[PDB]
Amino acid sequence: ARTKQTARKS
Amino acid sequence: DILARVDLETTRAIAKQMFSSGTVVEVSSDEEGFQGCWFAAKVVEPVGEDKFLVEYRDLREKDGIEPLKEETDFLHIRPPPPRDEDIDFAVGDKINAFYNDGWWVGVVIDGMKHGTVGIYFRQSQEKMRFGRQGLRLHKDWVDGTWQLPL
Repeated sequence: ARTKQTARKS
Repeated sequence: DILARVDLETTRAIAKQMFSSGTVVEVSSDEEGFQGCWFAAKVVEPVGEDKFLVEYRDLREKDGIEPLKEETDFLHIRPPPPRDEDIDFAVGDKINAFYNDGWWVGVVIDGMKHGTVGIYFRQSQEKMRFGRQGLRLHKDWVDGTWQLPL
């Protein structure tokens, strides 16, 4: 798993 | 983008039928940096007539520990797509790649070699090899049916 912004691009 | 292809009345009814508490789903977002991404989640509970409180399988709150919970509407939730785990990608195929804990839309640019497939992402303009296990054919959920790209 990861946080929502560790998953966000750009 | 959205509604040109789906029917609101139908989509809402089918979401109400299918997405009850405990149901595994995928969810999307229209926030910047998330275009063409589906995240795995599970319905906590329906919210009113239009929305669903979901808990993400992989995404976490800021401490990196507790699962992220968000409300999503009936236009941004779908069932997990059926997956044909054994198929041969062809150059040009629109796929999803499991990347940074989401399923991201990409295009096959090179056929499988050594168990990897060459992929390109328009979102980031990056290309790379992906293990076959983290790839699937892109499918659209439309009015209660799965459809390949037109």
